[PDB]
Amino acid sequence: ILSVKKNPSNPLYTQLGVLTKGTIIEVNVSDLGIVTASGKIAWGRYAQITNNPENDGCVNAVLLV
Amino acid sequence: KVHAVSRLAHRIPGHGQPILSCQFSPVSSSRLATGSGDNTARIWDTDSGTPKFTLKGHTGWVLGVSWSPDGKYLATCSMDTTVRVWDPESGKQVNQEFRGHAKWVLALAWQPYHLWRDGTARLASASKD
Amino acid sequence: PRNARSKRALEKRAPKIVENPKTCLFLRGTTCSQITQDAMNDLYAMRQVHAKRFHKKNAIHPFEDATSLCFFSEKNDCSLMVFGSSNKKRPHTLTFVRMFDYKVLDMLEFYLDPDTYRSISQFKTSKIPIGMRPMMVFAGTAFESPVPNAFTMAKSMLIDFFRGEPSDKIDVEGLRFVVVVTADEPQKPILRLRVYGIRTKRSGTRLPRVEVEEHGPRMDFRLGRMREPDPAMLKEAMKKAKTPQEERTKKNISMDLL
Amino acid sequence: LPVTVEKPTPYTFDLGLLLANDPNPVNVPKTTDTQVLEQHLASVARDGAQVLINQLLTTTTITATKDGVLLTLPPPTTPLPREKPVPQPKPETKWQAFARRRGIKPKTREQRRNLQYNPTTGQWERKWGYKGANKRGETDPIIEVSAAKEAMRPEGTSVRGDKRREIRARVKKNQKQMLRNQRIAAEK
Amino acid sequence: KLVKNSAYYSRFQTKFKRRRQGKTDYYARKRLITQAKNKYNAPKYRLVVRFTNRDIITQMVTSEINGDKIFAAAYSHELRAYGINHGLTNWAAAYATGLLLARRVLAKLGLDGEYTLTEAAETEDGERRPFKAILDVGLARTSTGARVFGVMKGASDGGIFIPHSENRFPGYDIETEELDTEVLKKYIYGGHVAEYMETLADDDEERYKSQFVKYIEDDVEADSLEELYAEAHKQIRADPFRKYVSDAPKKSKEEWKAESLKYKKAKLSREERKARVEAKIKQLLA
Amino acid sequence: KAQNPMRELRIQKLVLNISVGESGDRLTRAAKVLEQLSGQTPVYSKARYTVRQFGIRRNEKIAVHVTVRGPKAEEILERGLKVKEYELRRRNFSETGNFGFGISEHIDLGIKYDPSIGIYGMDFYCCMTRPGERVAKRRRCKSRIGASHRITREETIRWFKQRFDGIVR
RNA sequence: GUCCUAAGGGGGGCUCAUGGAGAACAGAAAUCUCCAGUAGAACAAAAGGGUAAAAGUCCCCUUGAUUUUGAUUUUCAGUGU
RNA sequence: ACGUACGACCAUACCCAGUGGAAAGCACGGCAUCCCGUCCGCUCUGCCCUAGUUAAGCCACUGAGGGCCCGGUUAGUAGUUGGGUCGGUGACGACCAGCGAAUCCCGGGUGUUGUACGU
Repeated sequence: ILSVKKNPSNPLYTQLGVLTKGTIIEVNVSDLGIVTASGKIAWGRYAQITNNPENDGCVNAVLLV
Repeated sequence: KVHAVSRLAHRIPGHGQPILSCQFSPVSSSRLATGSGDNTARIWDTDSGTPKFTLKGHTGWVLGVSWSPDGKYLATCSMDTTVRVWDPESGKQVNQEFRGHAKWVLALAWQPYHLWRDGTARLASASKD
Repeated sequence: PRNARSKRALEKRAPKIVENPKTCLFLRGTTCSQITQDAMNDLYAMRQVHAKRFHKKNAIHPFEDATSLCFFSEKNDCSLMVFGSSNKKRPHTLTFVRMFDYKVLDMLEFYLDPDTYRSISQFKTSKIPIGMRPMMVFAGTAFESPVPNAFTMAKSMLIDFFRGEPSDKIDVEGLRFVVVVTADEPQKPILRLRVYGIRTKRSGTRLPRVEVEEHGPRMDFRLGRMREPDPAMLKEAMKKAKTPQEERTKKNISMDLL
Repeated sequence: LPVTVEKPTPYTFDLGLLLANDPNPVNVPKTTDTQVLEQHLASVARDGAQVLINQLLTTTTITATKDGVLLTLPPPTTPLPREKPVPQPKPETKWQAFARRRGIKPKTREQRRNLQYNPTTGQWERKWGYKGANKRGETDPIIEVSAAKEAMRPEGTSVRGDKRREIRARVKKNQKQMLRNQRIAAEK
Repeated sequence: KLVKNSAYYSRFQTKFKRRRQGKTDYYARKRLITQAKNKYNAPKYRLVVRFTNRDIITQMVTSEINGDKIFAAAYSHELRAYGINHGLTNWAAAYATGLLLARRVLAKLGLDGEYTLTEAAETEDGERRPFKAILDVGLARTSTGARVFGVMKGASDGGIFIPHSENRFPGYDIETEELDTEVLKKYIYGGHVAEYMETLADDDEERYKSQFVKYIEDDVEADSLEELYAEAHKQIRADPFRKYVSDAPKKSKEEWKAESLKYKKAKLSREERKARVEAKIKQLLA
Repeated sequence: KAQNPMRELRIQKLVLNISVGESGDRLTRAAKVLEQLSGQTPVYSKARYTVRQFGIRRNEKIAVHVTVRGPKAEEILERGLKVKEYELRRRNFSETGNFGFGISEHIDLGIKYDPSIGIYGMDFYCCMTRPGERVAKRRRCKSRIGASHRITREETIRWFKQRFDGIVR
């Protein structure tokens, strides 16, 4: 995880970095091997958390592509 | 000296499925052969970036294209357990398809030109069987 | 500025940390000879991309009053001016005017020799491409006076004229023309302006052998009247601003290579 | 032919401006022959161009890119006057001085966005501007009207222009404050 | 009242000479030559494409302060040395002329004693860079299927790096955002002309004969045009500097000077003008 | 040099105009009338200014016109001259060599009357030219037509009299 | 008191005010045509040289209403991603 | 020298009219299947270069009326700064200098030119 972009409930929760469902996070995508049209390597993208991490013990997210 | 390629020369569409094999003609870079998953091979004129021929007859993905060393034949091997030979100057199949492989034909290798005998060429096809 | 285009023009004219390349306005007085106009045309042809041209006759004597010059500079956003004039006392005169904040910073008169003057069209050579800045050579002992004088101001003015657009990189194919100004310390000394095209030949080493061929124009100048800057205005104009990409060095703090 | 010139005093350079300074005197011959004068001047130009080319090809970083062969140039060191004074911070407005005194922080760019979620419609809408939330109900088919407000309402006016009236009053007050700040800053 | 008075004539400001002639868009020319993304002091080349009634003119141009410089030039009437004698303004001739200009540029540069600073300062890890030029269409309309883009396609296939997109070639579909390479190949080899000849010979035989009278006279069938243009492209790539001699009269330059001075009309002298003025005054008095 | 084939007069264009002065159904029906008179969709013109005396408004669609070229223009002008009995006035011809006339009813052109459409008149204006008018109309190298190539009022009157066997009074 | 897929940006086509001569109603003033028209119109500013194949005016595309990154500039930060 | 394509100076080149133009080239021209765009194949775009024509465009020459552009004269004069330097208490009247016009008048002119390919 690179950062926390937007927690939908509260900007204070965004500032505190809370990982709940629907939160937009920034992820390091160096492992996925994404090259832009100009040949540059994209290594940071946005993903949305799709689960309830406080209940699950883990963070599940889906890339916003 | 060969100079490094630095930019796009041409982008030619026409294949309806992913391109699985490609090979230049041994005579020059003017002729290119590609073989795709739309059960066709295609000859391209690379001077103008245009299609030249479409080779049809396979009922599976054309896994391999291979020019003859003298450049007078093109062999295609496909997922339909067959190998076909084509005349690259007319786009027509030479004689009939080659039958006898039970599973997918994966690779082709022409006999070298200086080893040809009995007035014919020989072609090795390696298959999944 | 209700219009977005006028807002863009105002922002272009606004003071900046990294300044725009200077624009030169070429204008003439009520009496201006054909030799002076040809000299002005040659200078404009050398500086086409960042110049504007006036075509009317202006009743301006710059060393008496420069209110119209300040008005023209404010209207056209031109900080360099070339003023052409002619007289019985001064037969062919080019007045270089450099301004600061739409007010006259300094002024210098050049007296052109008519007999030795040759235009660019009088040389049968391949000319400089439009917008290409040339290299520069200043030669002689007249440009190292310990006290600022007319030749020092002439060197500064000619640098501001042939400066062009600054760039951190240059193509090696863009070094084909050189501008040479020669002047010696001493009845008046002659400031000579020449332009040459550059040819390179193999010499058996890594460095090439340079050869020059005359490009034009051919100009002989005598320095005349001078208007020196106010010291406070000079300090304001010679102040240098730091870009945001120039880090202010902190004690014991640095950046590693990663 | 040599590629190095030898002079009693070495050249100085400013490679940001592609400038070579020659301290040595130009011994122009005291002749009336334009031709000998011209190959003397051309020889001086030849030495200057040669030493400039040598300095540029030996003391700068050379990089071969798709654009061409480029020389990394230093920033210019010859002192030249500016055309306009160095920009200075603007005088503080009344709001700016008040906010500095009271410790009021600037709002974040996410905080000041012209977007909000209307839950009644379940839609994203602009707070101000075209079809903004500050003009809500001015195009609705039905508006409830208070009897006292419609009794106190002047003749000719409608309830459909009240929000535009309030917006015009707010804009007028803000514009008056801005003009006062501009006049004070111009006085300073 | 008279609008065209002395005050109007004194106040009048003329346009540029080529603007008055209607030949040059100076608004476009300023951005074509005096505008650059980088400030590397590098020279810039433009491929000028122009069309007349009977010819196609392609030039490779740099801009200097005393006037433009033609690095190389190819004309569609030079395709007669390669075997094309009809349709010297059509799309296939445009493609062939662009290809000829590209091969001439590359052969003049040697990409098919004095030496340059690029060779003087070439690094070990340095590859050959393509020749770069930008298209200059002038006043022509840049619609889809225009022949200026055929000239550009011919030059880019010949080897000149010209920045361009493909949405102005024939066969491009706006809705699907795709290029029909079959239609593009047909237009390159002149098959639109061939289908016109077939359709005209089927429908309107008299119009067919009148329009393609030279084709039938020289026995250029519609089914041979693709082979003719392919052979022309191969011969252009083989020999880009083949000499062509026209059927026009041939004299030397001095002979043409004499021929033109035989028909030039001399300016009247001051003495002759004064004599004519005196004769007019005498005629007015009489 | 007056017998040069490139000086031969011909009809450049014919413009049919209907100025009803009112927007809506009347303009729509006049536009339909022009449509099946010519064979192409007409042009609706907007008012330049607001005139309270004429009851018109700025940017209000008040008139309709069609430009017709070629043999269609020739035959439509022939029908108009048949309506006007091949007779024109000397004031109808302009100094530049063009002419025109007007009709009050459009049934007599050869259009069957329809009760839902109604009555409409129109203005015919025929603009003449010689070959070489492209010199002033092309984009590249746009120039002026020469004075000897310009068309005069006597020339177009003579052309009308010779061509249609008409009378100019 | 009304109306608008907002303004802006890029590209392309076109040339304006006015005058003369013509065209049923139409008559100083409605629309159409030609010619002449250095801008005398429009749009910005307050030229002592703003802009004419445009900076004017109509079409096409975007309209996503204030993007991302920064070890750098200035200010702030008891909530220092 | 002439023509064409890109140009440079941007009226000595502009406004109006008349006469002429070998060669080639420009051009007017011819035709609307395809690409493309219009109320209208007018323009734009595509196809022919055959056929007609120099009538116009273009080029050259001439002509008025304007305009415009060079050079001299005005004239180192008006005007303006300096007790600057002599008188005048002073202001100022000369003188000395520094800068420095324009009107009028006279004479001449109405395009030069780069690169490439051709006639």
